[PDB]
Amino acid sequence: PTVPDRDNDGIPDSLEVEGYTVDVKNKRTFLSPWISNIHEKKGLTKYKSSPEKWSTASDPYSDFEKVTGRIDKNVSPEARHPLVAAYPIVHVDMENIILSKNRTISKNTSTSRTHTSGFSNSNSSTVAIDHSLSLAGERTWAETMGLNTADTARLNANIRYVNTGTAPIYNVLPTTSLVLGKNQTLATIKAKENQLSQILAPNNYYPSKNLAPIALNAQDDFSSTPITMNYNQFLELEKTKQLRLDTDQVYGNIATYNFENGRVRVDTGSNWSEVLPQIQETTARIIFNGKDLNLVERRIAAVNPSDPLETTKPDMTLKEALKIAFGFNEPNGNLQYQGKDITEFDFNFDQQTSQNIKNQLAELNATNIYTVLDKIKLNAKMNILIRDKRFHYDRNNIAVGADESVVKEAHREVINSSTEGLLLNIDKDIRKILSGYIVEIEDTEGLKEVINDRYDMLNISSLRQDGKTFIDFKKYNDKLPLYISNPNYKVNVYAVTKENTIINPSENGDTSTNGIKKILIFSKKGYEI
Amino acid sequence: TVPDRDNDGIPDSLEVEGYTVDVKNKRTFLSPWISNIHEKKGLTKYKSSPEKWSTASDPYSDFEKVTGRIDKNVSPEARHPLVAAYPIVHVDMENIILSKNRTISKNTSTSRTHTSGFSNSNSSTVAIDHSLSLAGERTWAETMGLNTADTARLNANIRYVNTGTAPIYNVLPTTSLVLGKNQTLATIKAKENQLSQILAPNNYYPSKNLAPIALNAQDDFSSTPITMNYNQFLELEKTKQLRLDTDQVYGNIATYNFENGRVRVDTGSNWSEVLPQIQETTARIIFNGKDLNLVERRIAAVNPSDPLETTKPDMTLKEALKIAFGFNEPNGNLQYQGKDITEFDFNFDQQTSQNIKNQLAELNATNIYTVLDKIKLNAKMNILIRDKRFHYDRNNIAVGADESVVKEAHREVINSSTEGLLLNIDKDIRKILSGYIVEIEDTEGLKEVINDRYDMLNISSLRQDGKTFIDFKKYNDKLPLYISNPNYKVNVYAVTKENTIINPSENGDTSTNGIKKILIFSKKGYEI
Amino acid sequence: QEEHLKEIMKHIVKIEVKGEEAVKKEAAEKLLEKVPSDVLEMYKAIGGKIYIVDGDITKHISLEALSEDKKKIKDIYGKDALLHEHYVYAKEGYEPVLVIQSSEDYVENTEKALNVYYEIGKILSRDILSKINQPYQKFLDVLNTIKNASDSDGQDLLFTNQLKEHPTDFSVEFLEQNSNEVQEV
Repeated sequence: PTVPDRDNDGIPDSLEVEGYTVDVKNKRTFLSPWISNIHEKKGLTKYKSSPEKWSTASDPYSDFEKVTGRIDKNVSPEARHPLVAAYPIVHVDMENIILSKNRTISKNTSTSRTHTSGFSNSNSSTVAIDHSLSLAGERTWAETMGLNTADTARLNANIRYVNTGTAPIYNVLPTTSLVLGKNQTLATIKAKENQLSQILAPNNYYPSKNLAPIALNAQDDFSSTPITMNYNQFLELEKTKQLRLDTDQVYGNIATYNFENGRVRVDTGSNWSEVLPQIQETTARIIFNGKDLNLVERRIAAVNPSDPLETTKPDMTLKEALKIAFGFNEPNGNLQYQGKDITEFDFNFDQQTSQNIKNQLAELNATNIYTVLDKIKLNAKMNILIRDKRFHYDRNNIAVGADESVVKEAHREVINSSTEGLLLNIDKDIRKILSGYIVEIEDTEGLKEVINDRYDMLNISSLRQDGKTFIDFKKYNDKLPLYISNPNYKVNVYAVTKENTIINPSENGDTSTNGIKKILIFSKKGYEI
Repeated sequence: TVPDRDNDGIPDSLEVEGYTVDVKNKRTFLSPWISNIHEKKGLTKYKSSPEKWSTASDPYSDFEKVTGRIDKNVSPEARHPLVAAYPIVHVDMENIILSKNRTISKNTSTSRTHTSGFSNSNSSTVAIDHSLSLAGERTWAETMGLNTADTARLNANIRYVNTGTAPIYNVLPTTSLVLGKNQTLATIKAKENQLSQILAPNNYYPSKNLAPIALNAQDDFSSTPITMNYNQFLELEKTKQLRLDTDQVYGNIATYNFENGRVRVDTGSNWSEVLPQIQETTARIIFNGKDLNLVERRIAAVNPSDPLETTKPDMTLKEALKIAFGFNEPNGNLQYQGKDITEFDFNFDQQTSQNIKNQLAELNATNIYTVLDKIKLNAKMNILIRDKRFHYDRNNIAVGADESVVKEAHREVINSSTEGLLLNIDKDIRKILSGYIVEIEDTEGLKEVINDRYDMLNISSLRQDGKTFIDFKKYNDKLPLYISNPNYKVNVYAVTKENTIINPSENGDTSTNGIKKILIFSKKGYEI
Repeated sequence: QEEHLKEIMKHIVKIEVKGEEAVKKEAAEKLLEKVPSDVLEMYKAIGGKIYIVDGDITKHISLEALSEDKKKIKDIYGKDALLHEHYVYAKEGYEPVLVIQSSEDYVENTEKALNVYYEIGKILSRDILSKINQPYQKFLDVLNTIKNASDSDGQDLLFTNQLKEHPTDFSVEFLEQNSNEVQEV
């Protein structure tokens, strides 16, 4: 019969255009054409794909292997669907630094994978240094380090690699350059040779959390102080406490599946540096900060009107994409993510995409995309950013704040209160937009006494091993309990989000919390303790 | 002509239903499992996947494994198709020596480690002997002329241990020594073109008959490669332990060639590409039964989420234990050479835990020991079975036990004299006993402890006939044992590792006063 | 490599869906096909004919009213199974009847077909040949050669316990006195 299959991809043509599905028969797997009534009760997904593309996604794994499972068992589940490109995404995570001069400040850092706006296909991250004073007496770094106008400081950091993509990397590990400010490139981390012999499966660390992080300085003779830095640099650093880590996309080769004997061997001919360009020009990009307020990027295959071959791909409606790319489902026919309705999200579009969607929205005579959601056709190259509508954001699309009303509701559950601290239980996400707390005591006649009355004395909030947050008063106190001038005196507690924080002493070096927009967070009388 | 999709020699139906190969006089043929004719002959009932050239995913085909056309070195228990065959190399440190860039040469004992959120990376742990070989060597800081501005030199001897199930051939793993939380002292070089020998499973390299590989090169690579400023030595004194983390970059793989039966190493296939699959499609079982040492095996379990992967025959936990370790049912009761399955604890990761709480609900049971044979394994669960009788430390190494067990193990006095005891105790106990306290009791309640120093306890040896022999003259005055009264009681206490002290106290007390000691023996003076 | 793709491709991708119930009918017919046709003609001539039910074999008009007591059956492996769970039963009487439970897994596996073929032979030996006493010396002659043979586990394969304990060689009298034992073998 010689059933036609031009794409030479195993599945025959008619099947590919209309819909098929794979189903395990007791112990034997066979491929079948989609029957609407007998498969639906079984929870099987209806796949579609292109009869003229060996890999609709265009990544190196044919349409056939993905649904069948003959593939590196490391490809994330979410990537089995034939319409989601599987490729790696490497960014750099810096855990902590230490400084001295070619009495050494070794301070811990926090990093977030970043994304800013006219945003382009290149990954970069952003580290943020804690500003709080671990030591009381180390006011003014300029003096804690004997830094002179004609001196130079030495930098020695620790970093870890994060794989947030959908595919494994094998041999190489990417080069990435640290830069302060707008254009000041401090250093480019060498590509160590024949040393990253391990694998980065998606959502894994290298080296794992249980091992020493790769020391940034070689500790060898390559450069005595590779991170030299004139005085002026130190100044920018002192005002901003921000560093940029730009990383390129030079990955290794790719691991392919062999039919002859089922061994997965790393082929030295195919190299990710040849495929990514294809992917980035034929797919729709969807950005979501849902899981843990971190930017997860996925790519979906959409049609491109201008190109004959490209109209072949099955039409993809936006709604289903969300269903298959992230895990959205329909408990009641309403798109939702664990309770959170689709309505709790913002839609932002690049100028191109904006233009394209407004047209599509015109022939339908609708104003709320949330209604007509299932009727928006995706074309190649749109860039879509899905951010939580409830939080305020900065220029680099990092979570930075939120509306005050949310802040109170997050605290309406007081599990316990005493004179030694609070043991609260808050949703893991909020404590990513709270920089610290201001504690104050109020005299029966309206006075106000703030205990930790210094800009750099806020890190007083710990977390118990049961996920219960614990605030310690004796930390930035005098290791003494809390005294109260009146069992009728109210005790006020304020919380400070990052956006509303100060990072340097003011003009006259003010350390008081005066010019900080402050929100009241707690107020119980002396006897209610 | 019989279908065969996986193209693995075995036809489809056979793979799904159960088969076994059995030699007819001199010729081997493959046959479907017959219950009555094979059982009396002691053959195992195989199952496998019709769609995996190697159900386990290791580089040996389903067909080859059971028939033996394979590197004759894979340990026996791994010939069964549902048992992953792969290597596991860790490092053992036998003895160290110290000096300053008056030489502290102490014998060491090392252990392969495992901690909890435990990840797929092998690591070990050394423990330094604390007993005082020399009387006068109080305070190492002075036995070695170390000054605040000095540096000490470290010089070790090493050997390699293969506790896995498959051979490594060319490469030998790189491995970095690390002290404390993050102060990496050194990375052990990968000697080049020197491991031309083979490390078969359950063997040492170099073998027990040869000197172990000296760690320092003795060449010009670094004058004193293992330098160590003063500050480390201080930290070293408080913890007296190091960790040695090693990665898994092994060599190539030896494959079987059908044409002439020669086993040749192909330079294309490399273990560093296979391990991720194995580590991601199998169930992990941790067992300390054999010699109180952790033996690791990996078993192939189904993962609902994956079409192809659901093809593998379902494995129930009881059955897993049957093929992986050697448990059997003389009377239908699970036991390992007598020790019933019920004497062990089961601990699970939070992920693994969730799955199992569900599993116990559809059977309406609370004691897992009954419905044990009805629990399905899914991919990526990690299971750890430890002896319920012993106490354990943070790194899941055996460190102690309840005292009550200890005494019956000692209730057998084979002989007693004025020079010591010669017992014959179960080889396993002497891994949770740090030493013994000898004392004499005046008829009026006094107490005289012979070896009354924290670092003077290793006085109990073992004779060549497996009889433990305790020597008094070691830390005595090379003099026999005196007794002031045939009515004076002689008390002996034993001290388990967990209950030991490793350094002098706050005010540098050296007496064994504040040490919890357990009485193990107390006989009359005349009787001895 | 391009060669291999074809063979795997054909086996997994079933081009069209026979249907939900067609497969059942198609499976049974293929099964009976492998038995030599001439056997089927002998069965019809002696009366009753095999009819394939679909549900629980335990509950059918023809079989419900008879042999409730004989709930104990022994499989090919000699293990006892309750009838309700079992998927094929037959009964010997004035109206020789054989009933087979429909299923979709007769081509794919083999353990189920073996029991069916096992049932065809007992009808053949006990109900068909018995009218002519066809099992006789030739069958007895091979039989006798099996008992006396070098450590031949063949015995284990075909003899029950009762037979493995008859000390001397088999005699034409045993078949006469015991004729249930021979027919199973």
